[PDB]
Amino acid sequence: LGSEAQRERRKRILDATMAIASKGGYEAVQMRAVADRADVAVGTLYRYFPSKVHLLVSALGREFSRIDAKATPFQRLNFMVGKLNRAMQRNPLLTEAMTRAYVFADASAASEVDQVEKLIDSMFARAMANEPTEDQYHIARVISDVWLSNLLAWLTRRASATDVSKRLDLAVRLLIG
Amino acid sequence: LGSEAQRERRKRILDATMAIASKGGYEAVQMRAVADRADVAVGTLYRYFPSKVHLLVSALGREFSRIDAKAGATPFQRLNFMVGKLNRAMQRNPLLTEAMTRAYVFADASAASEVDQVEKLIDSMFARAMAEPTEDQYHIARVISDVWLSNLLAWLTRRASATDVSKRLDLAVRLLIG
DNA sequence: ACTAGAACGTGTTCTAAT
DNA sequence: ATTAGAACACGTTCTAGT
Repeated sequence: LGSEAQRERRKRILDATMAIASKGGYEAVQMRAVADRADVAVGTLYRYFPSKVHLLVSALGREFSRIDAKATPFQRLNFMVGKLNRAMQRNPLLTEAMTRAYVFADASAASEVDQVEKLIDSMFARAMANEPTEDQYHIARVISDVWLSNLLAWLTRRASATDVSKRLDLAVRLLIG
Repeated sequence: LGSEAQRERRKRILDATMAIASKGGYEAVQMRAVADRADVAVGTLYRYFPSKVHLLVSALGREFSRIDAKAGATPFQRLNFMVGKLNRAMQRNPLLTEAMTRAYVFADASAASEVDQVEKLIDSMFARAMAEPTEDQYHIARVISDVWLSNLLAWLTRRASATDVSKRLDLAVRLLIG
């Protein structure tokens, strides 16, 4: 949990982190900069987040939970996949920071990276049924795998956004056949 | 291409990368150590490979090429065979897998041509396993590659066991073939 | 516990000298 | 084009003070 002061500090830290990530991407999210923008000390920043990976991944978790607050299965899956497709193109640098930290994480951040993962799959399952079944969760997991792979292909400028939408529609079509 | 001594320098660099990564993993393959083991200066190492990511992904491409130089009844059984080879080699040298895989996913646009070079190969290996593969077999192969990378990351992060990865990959295979 | 600043490790670049 | 090494940039840790 934590006190109100600690909650304020944390919020300021993650807000600064997502700001600098937005303007400059992963390499711009520097710990001295994130600490300076949140008006914290660096040792405070590392007290609240043990590594840069933990920081960006926790920001990704907060953002995806916030997005979690607010027809045919291919239609609802196309709606979610298009929402996250346009959301990927919305801020490419922020997506670069959060995604790259998500995949570069080591075992020390496993728990964090797991939560995010388990939540995202959950959304993909909640976007297929208005409670889901077992097979819906499985297809959701495979879909999320293809979305991560194609997201990495786009962020590294080896696949266009049209290519991402095409290959993920190919994945959903391959699963719903 | 380069001179003959330049080719030998590149090979020695990549062999040093493979050895250090095998013995210690991603944090162990350090540029000074790689340069010293390869008997080159760090500036030379950076002339041959512009970044640590380019270095490790290049070793990855070399390895998967040598594997390309070298399987069942159903394409279900052939796909399961290649998946099993990938799992067994994965646990065979987990620190080398951690090094090259984390360099692969952490990679930059600077190394796009490298990351694209490996991916298209691994896809070409999953497709040619099911096969002259169809375009449908190629799309299935690509989805399989994606779930294999996801579960590979989960296993290297100690958030999935080997049996979890095997179960999820076979599950994906059944969801894709039938 | 928060702040300020020093300091250490490692990826990456720069210098001097061939 | 290569080498030995210094120097720089950023993640990370540690010390002293409030």
